[PDB]
Amino acid sequence: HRRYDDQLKQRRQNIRDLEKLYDKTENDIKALQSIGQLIGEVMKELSEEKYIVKASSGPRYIVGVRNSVDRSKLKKGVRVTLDITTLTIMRILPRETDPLVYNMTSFEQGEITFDGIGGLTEQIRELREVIELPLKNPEIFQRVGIKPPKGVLLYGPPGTGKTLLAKAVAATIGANFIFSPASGIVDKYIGESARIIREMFAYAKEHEPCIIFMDEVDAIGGRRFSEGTSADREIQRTLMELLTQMDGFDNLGQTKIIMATNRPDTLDPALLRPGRLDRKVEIPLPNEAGRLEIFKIHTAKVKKTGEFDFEAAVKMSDGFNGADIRNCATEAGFFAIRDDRDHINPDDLMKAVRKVAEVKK
Amino acid sequence: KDYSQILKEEFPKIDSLAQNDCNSALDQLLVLEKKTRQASDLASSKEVLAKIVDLLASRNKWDDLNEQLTLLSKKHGQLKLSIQYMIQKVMEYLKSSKSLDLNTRISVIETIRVVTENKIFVEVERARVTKDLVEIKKEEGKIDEAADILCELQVETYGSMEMSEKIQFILEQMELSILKGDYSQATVLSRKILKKTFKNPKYESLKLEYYNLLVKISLHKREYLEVAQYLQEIYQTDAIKSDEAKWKPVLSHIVYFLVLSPYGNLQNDLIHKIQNDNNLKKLESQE
Amino acid sequence: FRLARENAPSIIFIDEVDSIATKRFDAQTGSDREVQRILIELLTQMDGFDQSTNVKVIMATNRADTLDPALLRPGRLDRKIEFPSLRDRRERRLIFGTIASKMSLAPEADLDSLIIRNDSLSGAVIAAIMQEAGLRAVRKNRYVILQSDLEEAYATQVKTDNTVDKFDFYK
Amino acid sequence: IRIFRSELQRLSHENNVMLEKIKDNKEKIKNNRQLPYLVANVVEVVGKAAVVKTSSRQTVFLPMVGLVDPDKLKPNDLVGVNKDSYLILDTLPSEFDSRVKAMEVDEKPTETYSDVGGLDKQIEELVEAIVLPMKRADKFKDMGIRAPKGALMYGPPGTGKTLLARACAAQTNATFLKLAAPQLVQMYIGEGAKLVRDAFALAKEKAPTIIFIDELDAIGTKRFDSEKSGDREVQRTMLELLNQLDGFSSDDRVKVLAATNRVDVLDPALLRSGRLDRKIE
Repeated sequence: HRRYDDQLKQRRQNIRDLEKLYDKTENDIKALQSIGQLIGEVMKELSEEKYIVKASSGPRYIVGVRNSVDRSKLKKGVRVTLDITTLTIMRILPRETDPLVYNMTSFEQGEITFDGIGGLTEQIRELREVIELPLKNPEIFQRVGIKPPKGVLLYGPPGTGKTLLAKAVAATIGANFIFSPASGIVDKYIGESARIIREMFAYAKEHEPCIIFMDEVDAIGGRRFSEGTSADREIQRTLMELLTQMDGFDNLGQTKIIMATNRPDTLDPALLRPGRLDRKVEIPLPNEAGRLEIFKIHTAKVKKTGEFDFEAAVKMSDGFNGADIRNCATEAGFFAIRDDRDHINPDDLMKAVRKVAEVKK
Repeated sequence: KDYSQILKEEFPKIDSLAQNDCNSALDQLLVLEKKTRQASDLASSKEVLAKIVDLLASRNKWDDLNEQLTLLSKKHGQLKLSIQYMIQKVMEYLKSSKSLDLNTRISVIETIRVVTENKIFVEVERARVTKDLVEIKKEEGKIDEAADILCELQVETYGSMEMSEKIQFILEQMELSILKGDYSQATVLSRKILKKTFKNPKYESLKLEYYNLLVKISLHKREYLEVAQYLQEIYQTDAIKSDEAKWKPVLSHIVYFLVLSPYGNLQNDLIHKIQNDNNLKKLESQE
Repeated sequence: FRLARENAPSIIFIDEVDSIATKRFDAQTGSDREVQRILIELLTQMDGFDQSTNVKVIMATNRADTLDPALLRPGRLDRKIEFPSLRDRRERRLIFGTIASKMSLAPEADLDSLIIRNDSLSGAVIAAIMQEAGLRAVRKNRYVILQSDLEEAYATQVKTDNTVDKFDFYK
Repeated sequence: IRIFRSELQRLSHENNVMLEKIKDNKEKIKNNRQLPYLVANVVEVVGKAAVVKTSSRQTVFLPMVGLVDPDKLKPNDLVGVNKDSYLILDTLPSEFDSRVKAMEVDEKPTETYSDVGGLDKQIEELVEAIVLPMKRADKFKDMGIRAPKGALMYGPPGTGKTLLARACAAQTNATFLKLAAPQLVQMYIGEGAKLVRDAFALAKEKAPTIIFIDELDAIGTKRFDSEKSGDREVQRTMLELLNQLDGFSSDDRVKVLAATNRVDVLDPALLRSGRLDRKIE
């Protein structure tokens, strides 16, 4: 009799799995009377209740209204609910910015600790002074009487001490980090382009700690003095809307302006204005003091013998960057794979240091 | 740590004069400063360096120590918060002497770099040093130069931060304009504070001060309309918090000033009062 | 442009008209025609102009050499306002005392070193004098701005070329 | 005790009432569930509601619907709805838009280590790049060494390259995905550049594979001159390739390999532990 006691309890738990599933589908069976409503937004007030609303799902259709809601939330700049057939306003939904993958990146801030590409104290901390100042007390710019600088410029080799600063420095600030790819805003067919980015600033007005990072964009750089382009004439055209955010009604001091480029070529001088771009962080080849903090993280990853001298390897570095430092133990560790040991001799590591200097450029 | 051997350096501070400690013992002070510099904030402790400076105060003359603190502020001086205790705490010994050291303290005021431009120290204690210097200048006959010291100095410490420490500075500066003879000066000096005190829980004697000095400003102008407005908030203050002991004699001059103005939009509601129908008959006569 | 006829005190400003400069055909209707039908209507909606003469249309642009030369015909675009730099010592001094009036400045700091040597600059270099020198006081936590920080920021302020030096002609 | 007599008969009689009701209500749903419908895209994951934008350029609003799971809610999620009522029925798979616009699939080609020669010096160094992290990650995670996703080679064919890259797919037994470099550049704005993350999303989700680039010089003729502004999609394709190797990492299913006849462009930014390692002449 006790054999079924434990089984019937599992059957009752299965009945709930055999019940609550279709229970949500039955509400959709009775929902055939109400068709899924389209998209709409209030534009300009016209009559008492009914206003002018253009549906983004098609041509211009002015629908009716319902008394279930009032005109407090019916003002301009809010999403509404319009029926397909009856053509009325059902209820008031909250304004939706469509947080797509390119609208708001699912990857935010980072899972990584402090700079592994860093080690320059003067330049890295120089960026944090124009960031953390408005975050807590913006009382310094009040006595000076100046607008908070958003300018950040990065020029040099991409991906080496340059790209990863976004996923590292901005991750520890505790602010919203939205990755903004240049290949996601192209929109090859009827490009929305910069109009997509305009919808992204809605998070800045809602959430103050918001950081926007443009990742290695040389595409908008060339101004094409000949102007013989085909699809690139729209690019200089869509760039002017991006300049409006640095020009027109939008003034915040929270969202930071960061744009990176490979080379100081024909790049548009207007965006280079000393008001638009301020901090310019070069990617030089510093001494041991600059690469010291990189070697510590570089050492903690590799498990090897406790006898090593990295001071002589600093002089061995010529034209090497944060990415080339990883190459050192990467190639040196390959020689120990067939040796059935994870220990890396200090001379074996220096052999890979010279090997990167041969493949340079 | 390395602070165990410093106790052996306190023996010459007793017998030998402190002038020898300005050189020999200064070398040890430079060694402790070179252990950190700008690499980090506090490696071990910043209090020992401030304690040694305190021991060099009451020993030698104040002219030699004033020059020692000059070089310490030119470069680093350990943590920026350690500069606070290496100076402030030293001034505690001057409070028990003064006399001929008042003119010497003037050089100490100009010795620090935070009087001309605000660097790190945000507290109003240095402004109180100049504030106490004004009180000394008030007895010496200096007037015109008193108001200019406390004008832009209160903003350098806490601009938006702490209003309570800013209260005593605005009140004293407005009194300097009264003794100077310019009523329009102190009117502009108090602006940003506005009514924000009324938007905070009632602190009593604060609101009982400003309105006392604002009537003295209108005394030179002889304007009786603004005086009735400054007697308003204190009229409801003594009728709620305090008793009628100080509430009645103030009301005697409140309704006395209402006859001095051609009524008003607010004065029309000041006609009938519940609590003015008793006690003095002249309060009834004015009613 | 209909509201320009109704409400007389109205000013319509169109920034960055340089988005289109010379011409393009390519796909024809696709991703082109949008501004070519405007040019016909720029000859249309501006024909109803001159009736009220209250309409204000100001177009901002960067490079005016590649724009449409036919717009210079009277009735559409009459006179263009040139925006050079050509800032003399008398012109730059007026902006120096503008933003710095709200900031507390030490009397020992003066721009005469940067005023004499600099020639043919724009308002961007002037507006950043309150920026970079102001941020220099933030790094060191300085209240005012001394004359030294004015000369220290002069390197990054004026010369923007980080590649090789500047003015290699006479070196 | 005696309750189980009428309880077992009642619970067994409800089999068609509860479980089969899922498929009983599908009489009119299956006709709408049939593929001749209008698909859609999920743009959002008061109460509980969401927003769905159809591929017809019509954005529709719907309340809380149990036809989808809470973990299935994703932005830009390919799905499908009814032609009128707009109710999610058949959920389309992942990989929005297209997949690696050109493809050649070969499981185990005849080309092997025996059909190639003189490359055993580079193949000896190639196993420590691709082959080894594909299987055993133990020794690599202990030393924190992240192996690259491929290498670079240039030279005349028949000695290597094409026949070499195909031989690696036979030994490792992985999916062979080949997309030519001149097919990356397109006539529109970011048409092939958008396929960069697309090619990596398909490779990451479905099966291990090695992405091959045929004739890199097509997207590889730039140098440093000022004509790079002629095609802006070329440089973005390269920059999107280099910076996203760390975000798309932590699996065995994505490998980036490039090859050409000759390399006239020297790029110092192509040297990294995760980027191109071997330069094979």
